[PDB]
Amino acid sequence: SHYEEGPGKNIPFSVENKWRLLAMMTLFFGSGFAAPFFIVRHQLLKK
Amino acid sequence: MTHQTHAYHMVNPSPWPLTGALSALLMTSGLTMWFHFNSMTLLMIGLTTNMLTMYQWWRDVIRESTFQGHHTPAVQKGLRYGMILFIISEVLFFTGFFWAFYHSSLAPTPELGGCWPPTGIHPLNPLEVPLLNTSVLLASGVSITWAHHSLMEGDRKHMLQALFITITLGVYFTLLQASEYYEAPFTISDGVYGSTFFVATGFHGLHVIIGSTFLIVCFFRQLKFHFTSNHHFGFEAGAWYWHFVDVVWLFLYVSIYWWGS
Amino acid sequence: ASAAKGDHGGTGARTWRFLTFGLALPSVALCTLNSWLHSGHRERPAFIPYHHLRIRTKPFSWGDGNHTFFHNPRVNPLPTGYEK
Amino acid sequence: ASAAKGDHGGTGARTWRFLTFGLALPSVALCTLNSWLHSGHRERPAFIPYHHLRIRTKPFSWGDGNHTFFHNPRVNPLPTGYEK
Amino acid sequence: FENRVAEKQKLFQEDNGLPVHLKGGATDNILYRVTMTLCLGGTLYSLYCLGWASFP
Amino acid sequence: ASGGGVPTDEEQATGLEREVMLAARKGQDPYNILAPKATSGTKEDPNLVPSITNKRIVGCICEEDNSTVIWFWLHKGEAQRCPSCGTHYKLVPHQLAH
Amino acid sequence: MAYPMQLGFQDATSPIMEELLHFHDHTLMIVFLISSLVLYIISLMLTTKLTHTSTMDAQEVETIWTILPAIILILIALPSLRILYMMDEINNPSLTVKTMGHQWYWSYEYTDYEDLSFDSYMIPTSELKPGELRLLEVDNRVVLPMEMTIRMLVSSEDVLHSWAVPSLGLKTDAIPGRLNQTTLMSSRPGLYYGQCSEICGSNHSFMPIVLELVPLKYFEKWSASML
Amino acid sequence: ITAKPAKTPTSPKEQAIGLSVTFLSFLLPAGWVLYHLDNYKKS
Amino acid sequence: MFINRWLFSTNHKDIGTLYLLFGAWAGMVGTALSLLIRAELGQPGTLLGDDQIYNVVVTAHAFVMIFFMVMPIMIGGFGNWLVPLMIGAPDMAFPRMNNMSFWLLPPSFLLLLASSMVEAGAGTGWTVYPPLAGNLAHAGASVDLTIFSLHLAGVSSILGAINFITTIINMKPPAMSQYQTPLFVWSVMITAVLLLLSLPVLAAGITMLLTDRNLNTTFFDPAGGGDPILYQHLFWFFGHPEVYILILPGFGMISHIVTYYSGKKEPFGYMGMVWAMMSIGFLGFIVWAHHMFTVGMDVDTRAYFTSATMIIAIPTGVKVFSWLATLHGGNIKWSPAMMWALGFIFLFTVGGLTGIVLANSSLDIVLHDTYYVVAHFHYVLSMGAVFAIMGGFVHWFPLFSGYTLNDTWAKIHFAIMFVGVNMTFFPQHFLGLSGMPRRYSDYPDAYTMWNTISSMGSFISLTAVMLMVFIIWEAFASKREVLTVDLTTTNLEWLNGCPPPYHTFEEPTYVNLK
Amino acid sequence: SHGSHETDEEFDARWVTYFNKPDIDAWELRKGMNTLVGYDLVPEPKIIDAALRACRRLNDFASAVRILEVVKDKAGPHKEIYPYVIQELRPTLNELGISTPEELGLDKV
Amino acid sequence: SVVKSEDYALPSYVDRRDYPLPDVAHVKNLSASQKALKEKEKASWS
Ligand code: HEA
Ligand code: HEA
Ligand SMILES: [Cu+2]
Ligand SMILES: [Cu+2]
Ligand SMILES: [Cu+2]
Ligand SMILES: [Mg+2]
Ligand code: NA
Ligand SMILES: [Zn+2]
Repeated sequence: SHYEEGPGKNIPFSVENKWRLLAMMTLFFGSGFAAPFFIVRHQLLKK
Repeated sequence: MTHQTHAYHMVNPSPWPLTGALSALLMTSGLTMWFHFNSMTLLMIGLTTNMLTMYQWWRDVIRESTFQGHHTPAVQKGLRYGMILFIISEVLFFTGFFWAFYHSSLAPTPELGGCWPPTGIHPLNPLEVPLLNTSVLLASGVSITWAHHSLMEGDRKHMLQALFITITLGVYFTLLQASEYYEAPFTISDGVYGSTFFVATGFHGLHVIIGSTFLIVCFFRQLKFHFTSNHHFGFEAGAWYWHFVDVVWLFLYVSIYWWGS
Repeated sequence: ASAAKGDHGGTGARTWRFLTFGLALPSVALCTLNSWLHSGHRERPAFIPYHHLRIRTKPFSWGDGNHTFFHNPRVNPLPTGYEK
Repeated sequence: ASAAKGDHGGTGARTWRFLTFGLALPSVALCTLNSWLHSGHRERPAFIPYHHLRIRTKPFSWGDGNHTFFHNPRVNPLPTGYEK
Repeated sequence: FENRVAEKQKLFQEDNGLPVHLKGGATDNILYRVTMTLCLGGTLYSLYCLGWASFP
Repeated sequence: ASGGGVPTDEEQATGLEREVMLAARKGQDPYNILAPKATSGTKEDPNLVPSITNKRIVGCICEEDNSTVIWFWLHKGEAQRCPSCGTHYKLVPHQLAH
Repeated sequence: MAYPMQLGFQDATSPIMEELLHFHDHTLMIVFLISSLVLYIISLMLTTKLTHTSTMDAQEVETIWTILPAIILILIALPSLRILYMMDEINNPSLTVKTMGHQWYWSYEYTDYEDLSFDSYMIPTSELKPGELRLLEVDNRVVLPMEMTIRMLVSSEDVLHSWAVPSLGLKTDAIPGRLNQTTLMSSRPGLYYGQCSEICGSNHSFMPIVLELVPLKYFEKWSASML
Repeated sequence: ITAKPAKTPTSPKEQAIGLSVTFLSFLLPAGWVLYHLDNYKKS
Repeated sequence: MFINRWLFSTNHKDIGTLYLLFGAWAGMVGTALSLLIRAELGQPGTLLGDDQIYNVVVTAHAFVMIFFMVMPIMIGGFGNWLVPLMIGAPDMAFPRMNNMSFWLLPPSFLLLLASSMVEAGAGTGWTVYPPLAGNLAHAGASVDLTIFSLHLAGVSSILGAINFITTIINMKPPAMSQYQTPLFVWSVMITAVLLLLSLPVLAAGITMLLTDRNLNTTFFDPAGGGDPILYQHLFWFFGHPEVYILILPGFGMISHIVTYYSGKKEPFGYMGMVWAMMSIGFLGFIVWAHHMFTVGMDVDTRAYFTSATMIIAIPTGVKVFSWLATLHGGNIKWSPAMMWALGFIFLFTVGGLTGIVLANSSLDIVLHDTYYVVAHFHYVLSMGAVFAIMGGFVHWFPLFSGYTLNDTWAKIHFAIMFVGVNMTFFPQHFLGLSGMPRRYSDYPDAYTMWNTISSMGSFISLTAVMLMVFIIWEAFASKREVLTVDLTTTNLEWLNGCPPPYHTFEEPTYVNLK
Repeated sequence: SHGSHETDEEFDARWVTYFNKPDIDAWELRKGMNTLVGYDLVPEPKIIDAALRACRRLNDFASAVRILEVVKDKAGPHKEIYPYVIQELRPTLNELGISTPEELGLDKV
Repeated sequence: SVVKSEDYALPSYVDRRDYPLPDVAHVKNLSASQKALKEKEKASWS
């Protein structure tokens, strides 16, 4: 079994660079929060 | 650690839960196109990936059990609980349907004519074919029982024989019921009477088909010497599900076919 | 009715094979003769356009969307009236 | 109603002792409070000499042979009329 | 009938480092690759649909 | 005598199933299916915790009632003691694994 | 109706809506006791340096915190049950109006004798005459005889609705195919407003209920003039 | 809970950047969408 | 590799993580929907449009928070992660099936999203009752997509419930009785049983509604002789247990968090704590109808349902009092999680108390379908379920990750979130006594202040969640690996270090038979 | 075990005896104190004395000091207790030559 | 002394009022002078 172990190896995303993570994390929760807004926009832009 | 000292099973990664999850999407959104943007392509793809997934998932399950020797005592005791539990959840599913029925028949709206069965509905005769189907399923219950006893007594020929008789009575019920569906003078669209009769008997009908193919699978695993006199859970589970399937029919029979008509 | 067929309706494959061909199947045979010794045919019910029947709030996604899945022309009338 | 009290309602004396004082008895307690939180008294039913009641085809072999075993004077009238 | 289960056992017990769903042979792989493909494509198709059906 | 042809485990059980099956008849339990019965746990009569390695987690139900189990690693070497009740535990090498 | 910065219930216009105000005081008195009892015990537990982490005995105390709450529930259940039956009590109405929820308006039907029946829509914020309540105003008030036991039969002709008028302590879901009963009975003349208490579509918020209660006499003339 | 010191400590400057980026990513998209609501209702 | 580990898994740990991940994301979504709701009500008038686009938002809020955030996080996350570790199991009973329980969530979530994309979406309330939910009032692919999302999400959970019950019952050390397993495990085993019984009934209820709007059946259409009420029963039969299915696990984690920071070995009254849960589990099945008080039911049956609903106050009572007793002689550590625990204890109380008021049908006649009930459930969900989730998260984060959170940052977050919620929901108690109805995109001018204060509150909460994201980032940014953990003798999940190795208990624990 | 509860005197005795075991080793010395601290009481000077001595037997000065720290900690907000204890302990303190935490200046931060 | 992650199975040190005497010594490794101090300790504490 080639499964790495320990802090930062038991997660599906890289935790090596604090800044690349800041980006990944930001897109992740970011997109989550924005989606509802764009859905509402979508509905509003229809007829 | 490394060499495990517990009698439990650590299953190797399988891509089946993902394809199976994906299959649920395909079929559900597939049913949506059909119901609405009138089309069955997606649903066809869904039903396919689904059959493919189930075939391979149980295939592995047999591989791991019959060939690889992974089903220790501790392992099977847990498959019992799982099946037992799974059947209970089915028993609660049919409960919604019986509930709906008793709700509708116990207090008929004036729209029905303030009576049950509603005016215009012509119920089938419980004494005709509904009795035949009752006797058929019951007989399979005794023959499946003869099958399980032959198995635990190492009698290959007879297990295979009682299992065959069982499987055929089960198919005989499917056909018999299919024709009643055709000959029957009411439909899913005839208000509550039809609604209530066709989905309960219908979901049950889908269960006899699901239960029969299960038995058919057991039939083949047996020709292939898969089961030993003492290790044959696939058959124990098959028999449990089959008995569940009679009992639901015994309840539909007394409620919907007799009392409710 | 009741039931009291003397002895053996328990444990032993021979006993179960016995009930299978000695009780189970003869039953299905009786019931089968019975269900066919009355297998005539009902006269298609007189048509009356009741509103709580032949319900259609949305067209069936198959055929002309007005014919039920196991539509049987003889005994099942459309909302308008019998098939023919 | 239904029922689903999570886990343990099977094998092990400790588990059975548990249901005894954890479920069984509290029920009898509720039902006992209940049956007494309504333990008033019915007004003795108005007497009407119906023929299918107060039947007497033969005198009871006790007392004046006209009084039922658990005769309760207040709520049970004789065939002629209430006790008093 | 047969009874060549023992043969099947030896085969699946063979330490070839493969995972059980591939341990069986070449067809296991074609089946695998087929199933995986229809699922993905199907997913894409439905994505296309649920979107085409998202506008008036 | 006289049967019909279905395989016995004694002749068809394979893998771990067979392994635990045989060990069973020999009375050993290399796969921890059963509960280790205790010893007096004195310094001289400790509980012998087998192990396929140099350390093993021991759970101690100090008193029969106890809803709480006391856990701790038992390492290879001098007999150790449950933090809540003394009780001796001495590691031992595991057996019929493989 | 409700005023700005309201805390509790709107003033009771009928005897049961009064009756409930008191049952709620009773109940709310108790939730204050318990919720303050808990905040005290908590702050108490957290406010000492003294420790005792060894085992502690249960149940001997658990009898207390089990028998007590049972008593308190009896102290709420009784009054509550009393009012409940009293609401669903044997009364003899001298009038029967019906009302029917529709997707975004209520139609009322008085039909004991003549067949008086009209609609009732909210007055668009635009069409409001100075002083009129912004979203509560309806074009046709349901006029009723003050101080009289009225029987209302609520229903709908489409989706579910719920006819509610707080000041009187009434709410009865409007269900198609069903005739729910409710006894209305004011003891004060005036205008008692209400709103559709059941999600039902785009204008779920715009289908109010307004009760204009005048004395019998004015009711009779109103009716005739109403056809 | 005890822990080794940070293998890659985050200085206050960094922390401010990170706290900033986080808040923006939550506030901009929604802000834009909400900022143009009228424009949408007007079509 | 990545594919095999993250898509083809059979590891309770890896699966539990994937859940929490899905749970965090979904949480973000529900948070926004919750914020639109208040943005629409923070000022008299209409911001978005008609009750349709508004109520589409409301429904999407309810579904995302219940089925996509709370359930996955508490049961799939903390459930998958800790259960096998607390009882010393090598993994779950059905590893492969377990993986499917996860992979059914995203599809289910897509369907739910797509429902609001197509047509006008499902402005139906989370109770999705008919006629409103029917093919006339809600003609189109929306409601149907909502129903398919629910079916999948249900399949997932019952499949999960089968694994938990089998595991918890069949994979404990041979000498350990169920009366020796940790309260969290009992909490997840009881919850598993509740789902196993209630979910099937919902699936039968919504399958009926589906045939009613697609195959011409009239289960809930009077036209055919149907009953719109029959649906309410079926749904609520599952609906009440669901609220208890949402709190029991929280009840568990709280028992664990409170005991641990009091420095106690075990919690006060363990078996009473076990009985308490079992009872709540049971009574929660025979009280559904308190959700149908203003429907037209017989007064006698309306009596039964208020009485039965009140008895639940008793077992819940022994729980609240047992946790206070646990804190008792404690050597208290004012940790972030202990703050979440204490918060839960009081806030959940006020909220479950406010729910005793509602048990009275007489009084429920005028409180029903108003903002008073919005207050009630926001207290037990927003500051009960969610407060447990946070304590448990900051408590077990080191175990999952191997890294520690910044305790001060962790406390600020609490401080903020506390004010936010109490502000947001406290005034709603008045809005409801004073008559403001539920599911309204606008209100009579009188209701202006409280809705204005409440929405302001909703903004503070937003800040607290943005802050929580940063807090997680910093944690992974700095990398303060753990060194020591207290009380492991009585806390097995901490015995293999943080994080525990892919394969724990490869060699069983040793437990004597006394 | 179950219901087996001793009178105050029987408790103190059982402890003084526990600590006087000549062959008492570190494990037991720690177990004893770490156990005694869980109870609702500052230990009797007689019990604290025996543990101070057993520290000497195990040639543990440090432990002897931390033990005196605990006693004070246990008094919580009850200032009167500690000094009374240190008082009844003076003799033994002097004899074994055990410095109080306060004397060692360990009472400050 | 220096604590290591892999030390998760070995007894550890911990300062906390309700466990006054921990399972392990704060300092495991001694300097000559310490080993010396340790010797003086077997003598009279006076
Ligand atoms: C988190 C889940 C949750 C929890 C835990 C609760 C707990 C309870 N809730 Fe529920 N409630 C909801 C969430 C849940 N609820 C939801 C989501 C809805 C609305 C959904 C919708 O319709 O859209 C709702 C709606 C709802 C209704 C319907 C109101 C209406 O719409 O007309 C009712 C009424 O009976 C009710 C009551 C209760 C009760 C009696 C409890 C009891 O569990 C509370 C018990 C707790 C205590 C009482 C405190 C602890 C005990 C003590 C301190 C001892 C002293 C106690 C006494 C002596 C009183 N709630
Ligand atoms: C779990 C359930 C839940 C939760 C937590 C909330 C949280 C929120 N709810 Fe909602 N709400 C309901 C479920 C929930 N709600 C339901 C069932 C309805 C009824 C729908 C109907 O009528 O049909 C509803 C109704 C409802 C209404 C009334 C709508 C109406 O009837 O007109 C309002 C308005 O004020 C609202 C407000 C809020 C707000 C501002 C939040 C805010 O408090 C949210 C703040 C954010 C959080 C507190 C969550 C943050 C936590 C996380 C995201 C976890 C992060 C993860 C990790 C730590 C790893 N909710
Ligand atoms: Cu309405
Ligand atoms: Cu409405
Ligand atoms: Cu409820
Ligand atoms: Mg309602
Ligand atoms: Na508004
Ligand atoms: Zn012990």
